[PDB]
Parts: sequence; C-alpha cells; structure tokens
Amino acid sequence: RDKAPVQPQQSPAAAPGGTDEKPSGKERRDAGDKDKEQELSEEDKQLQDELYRPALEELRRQIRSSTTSMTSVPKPLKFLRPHYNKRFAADIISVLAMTMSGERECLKYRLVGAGEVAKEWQELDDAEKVQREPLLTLVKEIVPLLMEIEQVDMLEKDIDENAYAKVCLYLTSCVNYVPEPENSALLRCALGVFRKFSRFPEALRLALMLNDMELVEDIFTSCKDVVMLGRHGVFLELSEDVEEYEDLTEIMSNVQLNSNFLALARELDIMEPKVPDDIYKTHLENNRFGGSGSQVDSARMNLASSFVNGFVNQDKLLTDDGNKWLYKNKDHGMLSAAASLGMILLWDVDGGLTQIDKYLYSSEDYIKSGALLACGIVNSGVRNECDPALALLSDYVLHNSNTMRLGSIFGLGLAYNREDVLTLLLPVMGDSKSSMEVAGVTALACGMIAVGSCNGDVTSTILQTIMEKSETELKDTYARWLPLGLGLNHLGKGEAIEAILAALEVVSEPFRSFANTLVDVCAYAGSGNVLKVQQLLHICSEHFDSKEKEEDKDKKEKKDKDKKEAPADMGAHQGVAVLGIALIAMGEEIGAEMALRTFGHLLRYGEPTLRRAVPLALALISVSHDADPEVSYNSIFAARLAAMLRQLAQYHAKKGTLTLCPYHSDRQLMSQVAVAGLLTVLVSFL
Amino acid sequence: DPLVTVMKVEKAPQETYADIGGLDNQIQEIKESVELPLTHPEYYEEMGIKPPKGVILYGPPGTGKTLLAKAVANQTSATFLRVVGSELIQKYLGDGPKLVRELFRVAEEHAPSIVFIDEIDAIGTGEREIQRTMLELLNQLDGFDSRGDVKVIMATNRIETLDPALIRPGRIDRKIEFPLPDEKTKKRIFQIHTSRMTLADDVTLDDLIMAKDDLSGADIKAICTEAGLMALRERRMKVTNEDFKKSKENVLYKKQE
Repeated sequence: RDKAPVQPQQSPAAAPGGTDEKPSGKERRDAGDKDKEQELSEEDKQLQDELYRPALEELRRQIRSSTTSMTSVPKPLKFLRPHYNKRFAADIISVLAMTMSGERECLKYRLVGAGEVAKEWQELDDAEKVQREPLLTLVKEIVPLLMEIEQVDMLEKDIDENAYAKVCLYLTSCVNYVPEPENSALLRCALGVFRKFSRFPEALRLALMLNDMELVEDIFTSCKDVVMLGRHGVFLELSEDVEEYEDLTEIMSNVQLNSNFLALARELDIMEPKVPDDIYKTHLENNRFGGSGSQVDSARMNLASSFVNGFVNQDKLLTDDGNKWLYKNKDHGMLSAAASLGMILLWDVDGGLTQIDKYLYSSEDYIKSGALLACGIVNSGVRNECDPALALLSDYVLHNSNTMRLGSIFGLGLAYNREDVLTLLLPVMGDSKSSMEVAGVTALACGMIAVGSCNGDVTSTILQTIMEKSETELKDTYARWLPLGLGLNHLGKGEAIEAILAALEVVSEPFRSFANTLVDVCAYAGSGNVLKVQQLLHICSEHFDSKEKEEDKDKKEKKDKDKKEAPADMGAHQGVAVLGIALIAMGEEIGAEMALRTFGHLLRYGEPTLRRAVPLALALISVSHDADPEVSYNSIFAARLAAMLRQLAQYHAKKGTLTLCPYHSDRQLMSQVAVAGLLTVLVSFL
Repeated sequence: DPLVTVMKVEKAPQETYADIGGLDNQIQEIKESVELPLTHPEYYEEMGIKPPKGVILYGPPGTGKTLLAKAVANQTSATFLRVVGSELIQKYLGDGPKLVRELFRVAEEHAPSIVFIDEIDAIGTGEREIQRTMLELLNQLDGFDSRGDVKVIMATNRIETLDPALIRPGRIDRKIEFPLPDEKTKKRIFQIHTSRMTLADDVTLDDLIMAKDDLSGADIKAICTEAGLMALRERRMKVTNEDFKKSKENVLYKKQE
C-alpha cells in the first residue's frame, strides 16, 4: 500500500520507534516490500543509528543486500551473530543468504588466507539442508578441510541426488574448473562418504584415480562380506593398474583367506569368461579371412592378412591353413607372422606350449625369436616362459638374444617395479647395440614396467638411459624412442617437479630438448592448467617440425575428457604437420559424425605419410558406415603402404596406460619398415 | 548452385519407425526392403540376389507427411538423399540429364544412402523434352554399368500420371497400396500430432475426425503449431477446446478455398 502511515516512522532515531518500527518491517518483510526498496535515502540516516540493534543490523543487511553492495552486506551478519516452508525465510535466507555467504566466502577466500565464516558456512549449510535446493547452494559453496565435515555433515540419507548430481557435475567441474588439491579432497572425502555408503564401483573408480592399497582392501573385505563374481572380476582387473594388481596379489597372497582374489588378480579369470561366451553367441564371417586373406600379394598385403589373421584373438581356419606360409614369407613378415601365432593364441595357455614349441629351437633365429615374442604376448601372469631366453643373455654383439631380446623383453614388458628383471636389463640398455629396437623395446619395457609408480623415480634407471642416451649423438631414433619410456616413467602425475628436473639436466641441443618436450607431453596427463594451453598456442609456431607434432599431439591426452574443446581450426592451416596434429588428435572415441566429417576432408590427401596415417584414426574411432571409407581408399589407390594399411583398416573395422602407450609409440611410423615390425604387436586394441 | 543445397537434408531427425502405428506391416515392408542391404547383411549377401532397385510407393495424402513418415524410418542412423518436385527440371532451360549425373556421382561418393524422389509430376505438369529426359532418367536410374550402390525409393501422388513404360524398369522389387485416411488414420495422425502437446479434458475427438475430409498432416500440424502458439499467447501450454476449434476453422476453410 501507500507509505503514508509507515514513512514517518523510520525517520525518528529514538529507541522505541525502532523497537516497534522494525518488528513491523519484519512482519511486512514476507516479500521484501511493495517496491525495490527506494527508502534508501531515508534509512541512510538509520545507517548511523542504533535498543534492538541486531534488528537494525538485520534490516540494514536486508536493504543493502536488497538493492546493491559488494562487501558491506555480510558485515552486519558477522557482527550480528543471528539469534533473533514460508516465504520470509526462503527470501531472506535462500537467495539473499546464498549470494550473501557466497560473496563473504569469496571475499574472505581471496583477500585473506577466525571462525565467523565457519559459523556462517555451517549455519547456511544446515539452513539450506532444510531448504533442500541442491547443487546451487552447493555449486556456490564449492570454493570454500571444511568440505569434509560439510559432506559427512550432509551425506546421511540423500545419496542419489548428492552422489549422482553433486559427484557428477562437481567431479566434471572438479577436473575442469577445480585445481588438484581440492580434487584430492574429493578423493579422500569421497572415500569416506562413499566408503560408508553403497555403490562400490564408483569407489573402484576412486581406486583408479587414488591408486591406494587401502581402498581395495576395504572394498574386498566389504565386497566379500556383502554377497555376480566373474563380472566384477573382469572390470576389477580392467580398472586396476600395474601397481595395485601386483600389490593386490602380494597382499592377497599374504592373507590367502580365500585365494579367489588371487585367482581374479591375474589374466586367467578375465579371459576364461570372455572367450567361450564370445565364440558361442557370436559367429564371425569367413569372407574376410578368405577374401581379405585371398586378395593379398606383394609380400605386404599378406602381412595385412597376418594381422587380420591375428584378429581372431571363433574360426581358426586361416590360422591352421597348413604350413610353409611363414617359410614363404620374408624376414619383415617372419617377425610379424611369427608374432601372429602370439596374436591368435591369447587364450589356451596350456595349448600355447604345444603350438609354439614346433617353431622353437629352429635354425632361423627370427623364427624362434618371434616365437619367444609369441610366448611373451600370450601370457602375462604365467612367468614360466622367460627362462629359455632370460638364461643365456651372453652375446655382447649378436647371438639370437638381441632378436630374442626384442621378443622376450618386449613381450615381458607387456606381461608386466620388479627388481630382478632390471638387474638383468642393466646389460641390455648398457649393451648399446646398433639395432634401434633393442633400446626401443628396452625403454618401452622398463617404461611400461614403471607406469603409474609412486610419482616415478629419478634413479639410475632413467639416469642411466639419459647418460647412455647422450653417450653418442648418432641414430637420433634413439632420441625418438627413449623419451617414450622416459615419459612412461614420468606418466601418472602432473604437479611433480621431475619435468623441471629434466628441464635442468636435460636441456641441450634440440634432440634432448625434444626429449624434454616429450617428458613435457607425458608429464601432463591432465588437470586444470590452462597456462599450458595458452603456452601451447604460444609455442605452437615453433620452427622445429617435430615438437609441434608431439607437443601438439598431446592434445588428445590433455583434454581427453572434455571433447567439446578438442575440435579447433587446426585443419584450416597450411602446414601438413598440423594436419597430422589434428589427424592423430581425433582419437579412438565412439566416433561421432563430426569426426567422420573431419575424415572426409583429412582422408583426401596426396602425401603417403598422411594418407597412411588417416585410416589408423579413421578406423580406430569407428570399430553402417564402415565399408564406405574402404571403398573410398579403393577409389583413391585404385602405394603398397596404402593397400596394406587399408587392409589393416579392414582389421580395425571388423583410463589405463595399456591403451595409451602402443599408439604413442606408433607415432614414429615415418621411417624404415623396421618400425612396422613393432606395429604388429600392439596391445591397445580391444 | 543454390538449388543443390535445398535438395537433401543432412540432419538426423528423431522420428523413428516406432513413433507411428496402424501401418506396422506397411512400414516393415519398406524397412525390411531397404534395411537389409548394407545393414544386417547375413540375410542379404548370403542369398546372392542383390536387387539394388528398391520399392516405389505413393501417398494419397502426400505433401511430405506420409511419404516422409515412411522414408523417415531410414533416416534414423544413415545418410539420406532427398529429391522433391519436378520443378528443378522445368524451372530452367533443357540442360538435360546432367543434374541426374550430379546426383549419380554424389550418390556414388555417398553409396551408404537412400534415394528418395518425391512429387513425381514431370509429365503431369518444352514438353517433348520432358518425356525424353524422363526416359533418360529411367535409363540412368536402372543402373546399367554400376553394381549395387544405393537403394532408390520413388514416391509419387497419382499412379495414373506415370506412363506404363516407367513401371517395369523402375519398379522391379515390390509395390503396395495405402488405405484411405477417413476416421482411424486421421485419429492416429491426430494422436501422434497431439501426443507431446497438452490438451484439455473437454476436447472431443468425433467432431475433429468428422469435420475433416481428405486432409494430410501438414494442415493439422499447422493448426497444432498456431494452436500451441495461440494458446501460448496467454503463457499457458494447455490447448482449450474453443481455441482448437478456432484453429480448426483454418482447416475447414483451407480445404474449401
């Protein structure tokens, strides 16, 4: 109504006029007022005025919060100490106390680094627990540890809304918009409230992120106490990394209470469910082994038929199509076809001995070296195949154990902080053979052994491979694949200073500066560090045409989660290296139509390196529209690498390190065909 | 050429084959007809027939509603090729079958697609050249030098407009008939067009399925749009009966004008 009766009531500064005028404002304060509180020019005298002074401070913060202010609103409440489903409490508490305590916690969080803000934050915490508007008072109280007592003070019964909503959008905005230590608070406090609650698999993802030995123990005694089994054994072994499955098998072998977690701790009980269930309900067509195994020639398409032949691990006809197929094949194909027996025998551990023994102790060193490679690929927890190759190790130039060293050291690296494999790998790296793939599979071997360790190590392993890396400045491919294992050791953490230690003792000529930028690639698995994004755009125009390919190739690893920012204008440039940067930066995701849209233009190119590189990501991102790109390559080609690579794209068509290392090592295919002997032994495929 | 852009749509509409009822057999005949090649191939390539011609249908309602409601089944997860109206041949000089060659080369480069020819009124609407470019359309459409590449689905309005010579080369797989939408098909069209929207309780159906007479779905969709906006003028999503009859007057007048 009109302000005629109540307008001359706030002008008198007397105590009774306030102690009866202010309760009328509290009564009529259900909707604030009839207007936008234009009485500021009359209550600004009451600003200096004060018996019921907490009501004067409450009305003062009410009007200052009503029209506008930045710092002066929460002062009457931090001095007031408030003690004196309606619309009043919803208005003056919900939005006014939401933005009020939001700007108080913001100003007190940015300005200074007592307990008044804790009492305000717990008061608003309980009052908004009564208000029951989630994710908004929460999304505002994210930045103010107190979050632990906030979650354990709030997570009592509401599990679906706070876990699903709060953990979903607060986890996404906690890896996107929140730095590392508060995400660690999410991991520990989420271990608390999620340890006290149900939904164990999300705590298992909290073990994929925490990598702690206590979570798997509490979730195995709690998952063991609470009564399928083989499924959570399957994605239990898939979720666990290299550290907590050997630590898991050593603690379960230390307890030996049931030995079923020991049985599930290896590769046996993750493959014995899959193979029969896959052969029974699915029946693959033989027109691709017969067709794709029939139009082969030129001694390379037949190698593509050895890889497609390796796709089976239902039908084992092309595998067992007599003999002499490996004898007619050349060395480049004797090693790949020698590893084909390892690719086709992923299961049947007992049969692997009687299937590979026929080619063992032969006359050609490459047949039995690729046979030891097969014995290393087919097994990862049997550890009973190393002795015949690990035994001799005494050539010092070449006797069957440099190629057998590739086979058993690489396959053993795929099979695996084991000390008595590195005590034997010390003369392996210290051998310094002219063959590149010796130090290749050595650095990749110990590197894949040291993935996800306790923030890596700067010990004599990487120190030894760095000293022997800078031993001689010849065959820079060593400088191209030793940072592979170096980055495999640095992988698993971003905040560590080991990258800056490499920036101390590694900075040299652009060879080891490319090593340093590879350590920079694998040392930034991903967090909120946009400084490296603007620095990425700053160093994006470097004259060196390889640190752009790798350092800019890191895009698919850094922002691997937020796929909305990954597409950029890299294709609009003129440098072919940048076209390779986007082409490799597409990824192996579900393959939306936008990706194939980018491959409709990236596919058509004249250089054999890019035309050879496009079917890898085109056919890895789509594993309907699978035969159209193959017909497109048939229309473009009709070199040898394009045909072998498109048949290998017929192979491809029909957060672990195991799915990240192989192709990152495959990023150096623009060289001699010796790398294509390591192309046939990838483990990143599904 | 701006006319090439308005030829086909590149979007993926959410309208599937399970959003319409009554003609489940009539939609599973074309779904089973053109969804067997290039998708679910164990019943297509193992037999060894491969009739890369596709069925030819015709909708008495037409106007894209029925023919696009039957062709929309293939638009769920696949590339689509659309051709609507024979005006593109008659709106310019007699350049000839070069546009058909452009659609044949973009269909060659886009083999996993569906060819949809709509509003076939070439001979129904020089005139001597229309017959020879239409017979040339039948010649190039037969696929005399190409293997199985794409499934062509033609769609006209009147079956008597097409000459008997355009039947045997074109229609070789199968043809069917579509019933008359008098009361029940218009009741189902009304239910689908009034499934997402909210209507009042007093809104009767017998007067709505009675006042109509040989109407397609574009006008009932137009009165659902202007009825949702007209009812939305009062900041309400509920469509009253008097406002839906006030919008029904557009149907009663439009077909009579």
